[PDB]
Amino acid sequence: ESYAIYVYKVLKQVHPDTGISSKAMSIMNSFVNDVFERIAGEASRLAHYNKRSTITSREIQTAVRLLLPGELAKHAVSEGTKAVTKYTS
Amino acid sequence: EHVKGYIYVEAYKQTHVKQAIEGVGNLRLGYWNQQMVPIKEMTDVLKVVKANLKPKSWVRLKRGIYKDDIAQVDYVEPSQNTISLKMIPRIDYDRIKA
Amino acid sequence: ALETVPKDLRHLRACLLCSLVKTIDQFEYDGCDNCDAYLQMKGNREMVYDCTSSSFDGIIAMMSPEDSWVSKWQRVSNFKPGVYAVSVTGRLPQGIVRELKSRGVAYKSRDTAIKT
Amino acid sequence: EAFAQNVLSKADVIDAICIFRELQCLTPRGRYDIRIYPTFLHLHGKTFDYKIPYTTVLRLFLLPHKDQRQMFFVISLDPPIKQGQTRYHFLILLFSKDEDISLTLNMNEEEVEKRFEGRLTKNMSGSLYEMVSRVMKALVNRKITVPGNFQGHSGAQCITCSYKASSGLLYPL
Amino acid sequence: RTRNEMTAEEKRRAHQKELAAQLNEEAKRRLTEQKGEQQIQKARKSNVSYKNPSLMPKEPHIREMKIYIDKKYETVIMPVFGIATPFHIATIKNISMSVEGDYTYLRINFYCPGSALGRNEGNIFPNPEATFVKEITYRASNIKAPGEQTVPALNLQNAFRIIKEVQKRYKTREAEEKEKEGIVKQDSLVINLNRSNPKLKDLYIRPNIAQKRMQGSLEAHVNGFRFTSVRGDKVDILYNNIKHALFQPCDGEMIIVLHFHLKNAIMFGKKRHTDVQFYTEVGEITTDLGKHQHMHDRDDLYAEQMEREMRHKLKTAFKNFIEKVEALTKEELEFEVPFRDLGFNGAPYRSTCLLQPTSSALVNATEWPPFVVTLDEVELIHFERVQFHLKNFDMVIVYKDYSKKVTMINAIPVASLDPIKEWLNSCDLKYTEGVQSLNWTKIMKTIVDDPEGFFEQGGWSFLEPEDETFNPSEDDYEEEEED
Amino acid sequence: DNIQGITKPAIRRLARRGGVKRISGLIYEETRGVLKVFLENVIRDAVTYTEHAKRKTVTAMDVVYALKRQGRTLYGFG
Amino acid sequence: DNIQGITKPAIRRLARRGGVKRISGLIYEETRGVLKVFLENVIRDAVTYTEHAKRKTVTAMDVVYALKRQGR
Amino acid sequence: TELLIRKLPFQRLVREIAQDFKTDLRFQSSAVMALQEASEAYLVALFEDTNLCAIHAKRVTIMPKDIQLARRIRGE
Amino acid sequence: TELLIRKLPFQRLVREIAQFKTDLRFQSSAVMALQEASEAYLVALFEDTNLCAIHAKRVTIMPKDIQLARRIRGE
Ligand SMILES: [Zn+2]
Repeated sequence: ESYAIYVYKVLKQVHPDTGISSKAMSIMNSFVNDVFERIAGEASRLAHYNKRSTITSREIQTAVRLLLPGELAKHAVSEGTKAVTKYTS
Repeated sequence: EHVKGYIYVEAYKQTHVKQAIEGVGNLRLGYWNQQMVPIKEMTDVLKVVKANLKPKSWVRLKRGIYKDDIAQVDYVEPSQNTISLKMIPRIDYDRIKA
Repeated sequence: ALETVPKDLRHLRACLLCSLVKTIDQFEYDGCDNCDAYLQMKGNREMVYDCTSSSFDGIIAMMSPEDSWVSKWQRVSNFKPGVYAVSVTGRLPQGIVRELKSRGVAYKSRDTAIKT
Repeated sequence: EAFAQNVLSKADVIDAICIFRELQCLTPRGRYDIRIYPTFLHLHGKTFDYKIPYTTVLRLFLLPHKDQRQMFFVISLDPPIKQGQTRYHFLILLFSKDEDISLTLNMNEEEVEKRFEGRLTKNMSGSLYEMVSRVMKALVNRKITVPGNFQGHSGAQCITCSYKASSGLLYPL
Repeated sequence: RTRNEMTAEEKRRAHQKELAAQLNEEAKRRLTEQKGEQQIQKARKSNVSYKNPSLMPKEPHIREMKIYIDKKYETVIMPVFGIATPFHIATIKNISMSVEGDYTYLRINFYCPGSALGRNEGNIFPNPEATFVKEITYRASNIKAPGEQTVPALNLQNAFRIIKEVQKRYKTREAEEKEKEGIVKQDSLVINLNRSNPKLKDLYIRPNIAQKRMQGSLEAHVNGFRFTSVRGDKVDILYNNIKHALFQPCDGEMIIVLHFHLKNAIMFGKKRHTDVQFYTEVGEITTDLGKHQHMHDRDDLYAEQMEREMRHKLKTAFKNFIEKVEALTKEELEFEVPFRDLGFNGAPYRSTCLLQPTSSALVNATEWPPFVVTLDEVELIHFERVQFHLKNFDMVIVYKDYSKKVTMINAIPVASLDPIKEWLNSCDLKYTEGVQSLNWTKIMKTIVDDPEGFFEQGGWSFLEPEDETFNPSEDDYEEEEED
Repeated sequence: DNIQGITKPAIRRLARRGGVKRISGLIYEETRGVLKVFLENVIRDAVTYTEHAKRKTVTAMDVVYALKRQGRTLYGFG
Repeated sequence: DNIQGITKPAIRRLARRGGVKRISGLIYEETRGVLKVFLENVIRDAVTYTEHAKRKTVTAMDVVYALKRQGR
Repeated sequence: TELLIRKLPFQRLVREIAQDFKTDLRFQSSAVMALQEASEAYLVALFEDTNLCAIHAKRVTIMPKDIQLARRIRGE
Repeated sequence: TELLIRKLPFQRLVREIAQFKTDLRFQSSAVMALQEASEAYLVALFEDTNLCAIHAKRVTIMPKDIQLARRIRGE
């Protein structure tokens, strides 16, 4: 499987009047999997450091701030905060 | 370092040093006599009067042209090969010698 | 031992803590023997030139500090046998002397000589 | 060939044992041919030339390259060949393992047997470095030193190290 | 949601389109105005030892058949079986001598096809199909004859030395003549009738007048500069000849330099040069520290204070000199301070250095030889090897004068790509991109051969620029599974 | 062997795309050796992952994981 | 301004400990800049870890985690 | 774009090293393509580093010593 | 164990550059670990610099040596 359907949804939402290529979709899926893996590995490291048995939103935020650059990390943190708020709402 | 002629030794009896300084060819002169100093001279031998290498001090010269003159230390060289020195020149600016 | 006895009279320095007089090559290779863990003087000439100082006078053939008035006076009874001195003019930097007291090493002035 | 034939038609030609043409030298640098003589060797260059008697040779060293693709052939000289304001204490040659050769001596079978005591033959073939080593051995009588029982971590027979502001290879003989 | 960062790059692209239009128009105009022009060509002739036998020497060495050398005529006469054959020193390529205890060998190599390696390749022989004498070897016994005068090998040694000397002199004279041919005569230095004349002192010159640098001073004259070494070597550089004046301060450098890029070449130290520099050092070099060590708060920080004071004084003196020269010349010669912030690492002569773009020239003076590119003569720029998996790219500067070689700068960190683009955009220079390295030699040759057809195809615009997709089909519109 | 199959023009083209203007004769053998070492390490890691997954054939996913372990992620084949 | 306070003799000592047989006059500013960059990176990582741990004091453990993250 | 390494020789080398490791193995076409892409990228990066070393050494011709210095400074 | 940089200037520099988040204490052990790491890092950098200099056939390291070392390293 892959996140192709979700990537296509995001693409139609950001630019409803454009397309993509097969190699482009594959590169996007590879990027999604790689970002997921990096964040998950960083979260596992932080959880092992804190001696916790559950990855939390705080752990994910720390992992994001450790991986992504400054402005991009701040924007991602804001998006995740809004998302978790709407979820808990 | 200030004395130059005789050394000292720490021992209980004289026979100890007499038999210990046996065979050496340098101390052969001072071998037939072992002098004993009072107990009051057991602390003045370690006294040094003011080593003597500190920057921004005053030092005299014994060679060159600036003989019997005082000068100031400016930069020490722990390399032990040279050393700076502040001293007003005494030359003639090249107008006397042929 | 044969490692602490000075080899060549030329180029010789002395420490300020225990006043260990040896040769520059010995200080560079082996370094301070009486105080190594709390000095790291071994393994480089840099720390040697930083701590030790060639401004020292006196030579005493220390062989029995446990039983010797010179050692009891000079406060070197808890040191190993060797060739020490009776005066060493110098002082360690603040950063080098504060760590001694922080770890538990009393810093004393070995310059027993007088001034003027 | 025509000029040579015209010259031979009028001259009365009556020499070197073997002539190696163009051998990669590192010290000195450049391509040099080597002519062999019973008592010396002529190192001919495009400009400079040298002549090394066998009496001046001290040792012959055959070493491999770190990458296991080349061979160093070192000749220790004494006195060192002089060139202006420089003296060379070693003659270094570089060969490739895949550089074969087929040599034929300028002597007869019996004469070669009497001279080299059968160590050489009228016609030979094999690796270039092997040929040079065999010839120099049969000529000088000194045995060619070879690497010892040393084998670095990289499997090579030497260690890459610097010296006098220059990288190079150190071989424990 | 997305960051949403905009890009003036579109304004940059529009400005670059305008620059490309103007560039094509101006290039077409200049090439049509040129339409080919006159040329220049000189002559030459081989060397001759003696034009006639009557000019041959008559020496006892020649009589005894000894290798003779005539210096006034620059010829070497050698014995060839009772024949004293001469050869001009130019024919000889080099000579070597060897001693073999019993005998001494003297080898003499001439020039010939195949052996004309180096800067002599252009010296095409008048008949390469003829027979060339490539080597001649003579042998002289080292044994001194019974109570005779000299030794035969002594004659060969003397001959070797004299031939080397004659060859040195001949090559020196030939180099001097070749470098003098083609120099633009400069006006005489109007000696300073003005009594003021600004002056600066303590300056090492590049290139070196002598074998090594010469310390000296500089003085601004009415129509130029006069550089005088401590000995007395005077070098003149007229103002009108100065094409660019650069001032590289010591801010982050070991030398404060004044560089002069001249329109024409000036000859000094028996050599002509196009670039000059007058610098003063403010650096230090040691095994590590001073081979001593003890440096506390009385020499180390004091040394730093002294270094800072010297740097400040030199900067002040250089600024004063610049202002005085400007005020005296009435803005006829303006100095340029390079913008260090807009610099980037490059390798023009294949040496990592920091090129700095002034306000009308891309320069670099700290590293010798200097680099200077006047932006007034730049046709365009091309970035080659600009891909994703390449941390370094190359830049190619094409001059308006197509008869010149394009300037190629290799190895430039990709982080310094957009900055160079913005700098060129401000400079009004058209920059294009290329994924592969092109053969600029062939390109320029073809453009010079067919400029009109070149423009008809498109001019320099040539540098500028199937498969389906996994689309969300019905199989992709499938929903998820139940809980 | 097939290590020599790597054509001299192919190595020259790789170096050109990199940014080398003049190559030496001793470069081709060295480049072949370095490439062989890199491929050997990648195949080692890939075969380890294949034995872990208990698969009969190496896959693009295993190759990508090996490249990631080395430190040179590669997209496209995911 | 403590990047200058870092005693140049200290840099010379760090460099002299191996192979470095001679140094230029500009090595000091270059080494200072490189040390500044490395310290900035390590301290950013450690500060991130500390803010995650909530503590208001950076610890040797946080420094070790930052170093391991950087791969030192 | 295009591949700089010859597909058939590269595939043969991959199969040779795979058989050297463990015989009776099989690789996918996409796997071989990914290996070739990774190898080309690695070689290009190495060539860029070697060109920097040669530039620094004040030369134009790249040398095996430059490649060795590049690999060393990289840490392989 | 061995430290060449003065701990007081090093600590001052750390607190001056740690202004990313003003007001933050650094334990003595934390500062010591940072100093050890910095000393080891600069030591490795100078080793690579010496390699680049030996390559360039110059016994005196120059800033371009360190620049090349860091470039090849990927800093
Ligand atoms: Zn001590």
